[PDB]
Amino acid sequence: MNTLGRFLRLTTFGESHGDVIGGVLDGMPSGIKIDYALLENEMKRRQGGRNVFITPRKEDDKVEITSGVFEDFSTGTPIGFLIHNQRARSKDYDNIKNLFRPSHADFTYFHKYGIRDFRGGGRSSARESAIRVAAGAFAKMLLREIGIVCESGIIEIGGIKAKNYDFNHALKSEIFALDEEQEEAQKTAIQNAIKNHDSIGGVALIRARSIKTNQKLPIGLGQGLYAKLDAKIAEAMMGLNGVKAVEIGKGVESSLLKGSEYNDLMDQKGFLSNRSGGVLGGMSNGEEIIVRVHFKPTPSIFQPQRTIDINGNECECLLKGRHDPCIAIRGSVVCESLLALVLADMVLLNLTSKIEYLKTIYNEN
Amino acid sequence: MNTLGRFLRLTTFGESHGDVIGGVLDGMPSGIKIDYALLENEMKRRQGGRNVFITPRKEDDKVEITSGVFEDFSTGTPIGFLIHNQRARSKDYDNIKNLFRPSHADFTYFHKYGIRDFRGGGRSSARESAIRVAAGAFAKMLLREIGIVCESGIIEIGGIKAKNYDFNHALKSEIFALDEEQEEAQKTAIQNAIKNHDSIGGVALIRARSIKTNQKLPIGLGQGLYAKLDAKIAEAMMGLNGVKAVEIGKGVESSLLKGSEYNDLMDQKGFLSNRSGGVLGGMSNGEEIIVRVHFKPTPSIFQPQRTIDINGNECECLLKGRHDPCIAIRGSVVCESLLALVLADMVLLNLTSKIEYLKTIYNEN
Amino acid sequence: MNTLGRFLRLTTFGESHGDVIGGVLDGMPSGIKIDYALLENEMKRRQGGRNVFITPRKEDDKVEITSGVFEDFSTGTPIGFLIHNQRARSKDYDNIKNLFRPSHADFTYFHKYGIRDFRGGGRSSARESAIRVAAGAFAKMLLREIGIVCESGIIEIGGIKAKNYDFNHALKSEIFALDEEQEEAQKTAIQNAIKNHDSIGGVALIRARSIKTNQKLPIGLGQGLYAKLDAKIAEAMMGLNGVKAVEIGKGVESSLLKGSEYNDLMDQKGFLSNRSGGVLGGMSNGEEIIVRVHFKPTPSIFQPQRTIDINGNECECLLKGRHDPCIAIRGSVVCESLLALVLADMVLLNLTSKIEYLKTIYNEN
Amino acid sequence: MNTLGRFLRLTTFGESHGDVIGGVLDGMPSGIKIDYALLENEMKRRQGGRNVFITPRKEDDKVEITSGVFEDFSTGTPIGFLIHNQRARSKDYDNIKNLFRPSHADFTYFHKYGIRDFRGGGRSSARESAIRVAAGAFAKMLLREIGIVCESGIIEIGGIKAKNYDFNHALKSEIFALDEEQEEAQKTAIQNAIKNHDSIGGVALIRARSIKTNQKLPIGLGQGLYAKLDAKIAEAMMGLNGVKAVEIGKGVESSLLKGSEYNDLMDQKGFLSNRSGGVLGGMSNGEEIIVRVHFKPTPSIFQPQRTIDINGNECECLLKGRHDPCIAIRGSVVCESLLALVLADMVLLNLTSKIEYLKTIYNEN
Ligand SMILES: Cc1cc2nc3c(=O)[nH]c(=O)nc-3n(C[C@H](O)[C@H](O)[C@H](O)COP(=O)(O)O)c2cc1C
Ligand SMILES: Cc1cc2nc3c(=O)[nH]c(=O)nc-3n(C[C@H](O)[C@H](O)[C@H](O)COP(=O)(O)O)c2cc1C
Ligand SMILES: Cc1cc2nc3c(=O)[nH]c(=O)nc-3n(C[C@H](O)[C@H](O)[C@H](O)COP(=O)(O)O)c2cc1C
Ligand SMILES: Cc1cc2nc3c(=O)[nH]c(=O)nc-3n(C[C@H](O)[C@H](O)[C@H](O)COP(=O)(O)O)c2cc1C
Repeated sequence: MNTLGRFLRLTTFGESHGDVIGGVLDGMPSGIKIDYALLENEMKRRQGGRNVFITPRKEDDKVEITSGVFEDFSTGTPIGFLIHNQRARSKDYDNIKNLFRPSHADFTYFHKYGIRDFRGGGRSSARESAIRVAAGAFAKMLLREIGIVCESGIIEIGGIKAKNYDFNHALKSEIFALDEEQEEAQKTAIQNAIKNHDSIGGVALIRARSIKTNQKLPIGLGQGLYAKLDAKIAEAMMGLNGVKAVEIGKGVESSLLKGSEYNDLMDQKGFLSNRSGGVLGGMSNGEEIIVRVHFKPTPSIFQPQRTIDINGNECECLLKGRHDPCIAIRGSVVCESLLALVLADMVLLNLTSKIEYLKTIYNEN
Repeated sequence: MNTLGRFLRLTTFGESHGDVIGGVLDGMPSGIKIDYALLENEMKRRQGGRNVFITPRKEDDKVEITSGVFEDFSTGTPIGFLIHNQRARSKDYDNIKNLFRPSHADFTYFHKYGIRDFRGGGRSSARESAIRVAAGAFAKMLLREIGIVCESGIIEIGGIKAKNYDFNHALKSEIFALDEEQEEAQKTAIQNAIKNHDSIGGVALIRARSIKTNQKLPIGLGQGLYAKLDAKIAEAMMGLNGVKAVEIGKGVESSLLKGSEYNDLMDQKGFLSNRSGGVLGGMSNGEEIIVRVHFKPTPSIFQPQRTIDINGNECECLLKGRHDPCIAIRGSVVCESLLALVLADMVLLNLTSKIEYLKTIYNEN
Repeated sequence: MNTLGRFLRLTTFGESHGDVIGGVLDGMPSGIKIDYALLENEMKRRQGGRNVFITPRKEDDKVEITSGVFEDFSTGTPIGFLIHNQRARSKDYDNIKNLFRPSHADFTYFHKYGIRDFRGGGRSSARESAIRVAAGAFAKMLLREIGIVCESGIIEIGGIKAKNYDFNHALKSEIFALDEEQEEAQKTAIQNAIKNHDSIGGVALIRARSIKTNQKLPIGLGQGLYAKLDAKIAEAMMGLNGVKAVEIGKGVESSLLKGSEYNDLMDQKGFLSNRSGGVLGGMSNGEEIIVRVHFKPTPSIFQPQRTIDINGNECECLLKGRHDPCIAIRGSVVCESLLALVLADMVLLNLTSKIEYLKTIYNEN
Repeated sequence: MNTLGRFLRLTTFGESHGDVIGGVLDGMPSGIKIDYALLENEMKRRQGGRNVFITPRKEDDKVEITSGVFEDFSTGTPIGFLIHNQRARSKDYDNIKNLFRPSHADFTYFHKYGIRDFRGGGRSSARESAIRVAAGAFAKMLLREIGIVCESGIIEIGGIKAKNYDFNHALKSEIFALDEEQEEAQKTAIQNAIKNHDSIGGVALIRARSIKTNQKLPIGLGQGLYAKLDAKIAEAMMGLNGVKAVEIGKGVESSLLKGSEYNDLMDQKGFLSNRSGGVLGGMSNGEEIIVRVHFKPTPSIFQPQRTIDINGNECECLLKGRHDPCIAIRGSVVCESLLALVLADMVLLNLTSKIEYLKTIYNEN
């Protein structure tokens, strides 16, 4: 299944080893101003966005919109887009690429499809993230039209947890750290990983909120029993390579509380304590949507790992070269994009809820 | 969305306060013997978790299969079923019917649809769970045809964690406890909650394994990038009311490991470890599928509560009659049913993976 | 696939030979008053309502709504319903339940699923049509809210065609004849069929229009390239048992015209002609939607027919008893219901087309 | 909706005015040899059958496969492809491009999305058709693996009907004529159209048949009640620009016949006739699948037509230059491609029909 979403549907060209990757976003309402600045910046953030960098022009990826846009506005038809990349021949980063690399999908792909494909280029992921982030930017454009914003950051790296949260600080942080007081410790954990040719796990925090201060998000986003808002958020997040757990609000701490301790209350607007994480009974309750995504440490490490080959014979896996020491960092940005895509889809699906909605659109126009 | 699944599709009649709830399971291959005993037992286990400790009643819900079955075998057409329940004459065990109880979707439903609905009967959920378990039994029947089995149990209640897991023991446990050494402490936690008219959270462990002792599950279950096995398991589980987090394999503990520690190595025939939880790259890798589901404490408890009504005014929540002290217990069984439904859907979808599959079915027959 | 529709989704219990058939319609907006009189009348019309009848009460099938309705208004959740058919004794009408009846689904079901299972009792159709007409009544309630009405009638029987169309006259006609001038000839063809223990084909005309005189239907109903309005109308109609052809507007006669003769010109108020049949570019153009559905003659006829049994041996098929001499008559009503369902689905899907629809509903209502 | 299909899913970039169009075919089983010659010839045929042509690798066409293929074999992942066109310097044909061309989608797109975009390049048409024909080539590759072939030809042009059908002859005919004895007269109709700056309609005949030694197609293709084979063929064909009617088998002639005249009898050797057109009860019965598609005359004609502009001001539409005099000709090839896509999808969906299928792939593995 290469499509994400129900009304707002993102479909991808899938995994490939070519110089061009593509995707198409179907379901965008017409009349949405295309924010090229946003699209470009999203693509920049996807690349870790550290301290020093060169003009992305002659550097990396560029998003080419092939359809769905006219004079800088969405037309309402499918928005197709391509992303070109790859330059300069590499080395190897792997000897006989005929074995199953630990924690990689090589093993499952081989058995499900039987074809000995697999090649370099950051393998499975990486490419897809580009498509997801590009698509996420359009979803963000849609959400802004109704005052909704999505943000994220890193709350934990190698077990070093953030105590306070500053999303603005995460933005200009080399590791998107939300706690400047824990940032250095987190960075040191990363440096040690690179030093020992290893990798560490991390936890990303994603949030959705109304742009207006103390203004609540729409109440009721989520569709029926099998398309609940938290269920779809979990689906998108868990579907991200490297993700092994997803929490909503209080999450795993919820199982440790008593009703008297937990149990939220109301008044006339939106709840106070956000233990629900913005989702109650499968639907948005108006509070900020809080999501925690747990990433396992990066699979590829410059160390000798025992494994087997396509024939089944025991062999050694030694992946030379530099590798991402913590995928949670780049993963946080992708999770942010996915939340935008899910939320935008729900905003559109919700338009069908009350007959008054139909009357206002059809009988008053 | 009242349908779960892609090929094996479960559709529900949705929330209903009448005497009958219906559902239909579409996509069952023909020729599967209908295990009435299994279905009956599953429905029995569903109740286990409230007023049914060693000597559980049975004078409840009767399942009527209205189609899709002929001579005790699936015909290949939709299996429609009706579940008849309820009895006696409602007295108390509740309060006003013009208020959205504390931490209830009743609030969200009003904003989404704007209708003064709702009543008693455990608000809902419990009803849909009957549909899920019934459908789950059929899914289990299909899975058995290819040697797959799904099991579950309680690994944690009120922060009291199980150390060793015995699914055999959980079956005959009043609280489905997987660890007999921690069972008494877990029960006491519930006892105190009941005595205090409170409630506590819990964690269910669900797993799938190949029936044949020392056998592997099919490798490659999971579809494309947007219908990965872990993503779909997460979608189903998080969609259960009360669930705030879902873990696969090492789960939330994965973000605290290093690559050298996490990576599952391979020997001669199989992986040396299963931190992946049976899912690698979004596809089953043959090892046991491990899922952890976290339930927050039950909202409605005898203890007086507060929140809001339908007009954002004031009201009382003195809900007479006892209330479920731990939804995780009955929730574990539903999670087991959902895993069966997801896996069975995936088993059907995987038949399309290799051309040799089509040739075998069309040309070698 | 037991579900019809994208958002307004009708799911059926499928084929069965029990005393109860069910279905569920999801996607209905909340706040729609349930017109019970309309529902009852639709069920009455489905029976081909001919000369002389009695109170539909104790006579035949009655629709039981089990969910989705509160205080005579849709709740926005799934509307599940059950229909009860025969009960008091029976008669005969059968033969050798081991052979494939010519022009019946017997052969294909046998090969696709294998399981024999084939008796009498209207085999299929009759039941499913009931589910479609009941569901269609709800769709008609939705359409009425935005001023749209669907109607139908018989324009041909045995090649005897109508010249003028009077839908009011069709409602009171024993054969739903649209042209009273050809009605007697059409009725005679039917009488000859009965006399000769044979059947005859027919053609139904289905139309959708605005209830307010000459006002245009919404323009733009239909979705993207692969869910066009004429495409979905064709899918729904051709899917009806006995249908061999579907035409939109000028239909088959379109291929006989020159561009100058076919092209519908326009003036400020709208189109000057409607050869397009209300659908242009796969979307409603505001004019009346015109559909023609061609039915093959009824399969069951009381005449010896050469066929084979499940063992492959030649045998005689002789279906004793009376049979529907012209399925197009009852079919016309089902087609009317199907058009209502497709259009209502399209009315809901169209809500996401323009950003101003979202802004109006979220930033202002 | 920019996706066609349930499992073998074709998603398109949608309408665009750029020099690049794209699509992705998801669901292809792995291990299918990519027939580049087939793909290339298919792209050739979609442009017509002129006796005088220029060698490929130039002018147009050329499908760039970006993913889903490895060493000329399908990988089982999505097959994304791109099609390029347009260069420098052209003819002309353009004047006041802000009005609604009669019989074109201009009017509905404007009302549905409110954005004017209808530019040149034939508006699109050929654009989408290139995506469908390309995708159809892959579908044909799949189908060939189990002995299924799809063929097509023109049976009527401007009212001139073919009496005999020779598909081999259609392949080499300039207008894909199935009856060489009527071809000259059919060409004359087109000639007269061009001369008069007009256009004419036509009818395409599409057929699917088995090349297997039993000469029979698989029996049982088609899914449940709402995804029947004839329903999906009708959906695909009617969704094609210019199509106003679709017939299966005896089609519109079916309604003029009596049951005794229509019913397809059987004997030891199988069906004695095929008025059903190879689809019975919504499923393939093994006989050849017969489809007739009726096209309205080409919308664009070099003649004065009264219409209005996007603002409502009445004006004259005069489309200068030459135009396709009969879109039915190129349309026939697209119809062939669409039948292949639908059949291939059905071939995959049918794999879940019998439990014996699952057992053979999972237990005998
Ligand atoms: C008496 C009672 C029984 C419940 N039964 C179940 C159950 O069997 N399974 C489950 O997952 N949740 C169950 N719930 C949870 C409700 O479906 C619902 O989640 C809750 O009332 C609202 O809290 P939440 O929407 O924040 O989860 C139950 C709750 C109560 C109060
Ligand atoms: C060098 C390298 C780069 C990676 N890039 C990303 C990335 O950008 N985003 C992401 O979410 N995961 C990324 N991953 C994670 C892998 O896609 C994933 O861990 C692996 O293929 C399968 O993990 P799973 O079995 O848990 O699904 C990367 C892994 C490696 C080794
Ligand atoms: C006695 C009789 C009654 C029928 N009733 C209906 C009906 O009410 N509506 C309908 O659309 N088809 C009706 N049919 C049509 C059959 O369901 C259908 O022809 C058959 O199962 C499959 O043929 P098909 O390939 O044309 O669908 C009826 C057929 C017979 C023989
Ligand atoms: C110059 C011209 C070329 C066309 N080319 C094709 C073609 O190659 N294949 C096709 O199926 N339709 C083709 N069409 C049909 C149009 O896409 C279509 O008839 C019309 O613009 C939209 O109205 P309709 O979709 O309701 O028929 C063509 C039309 C014109 C005017």
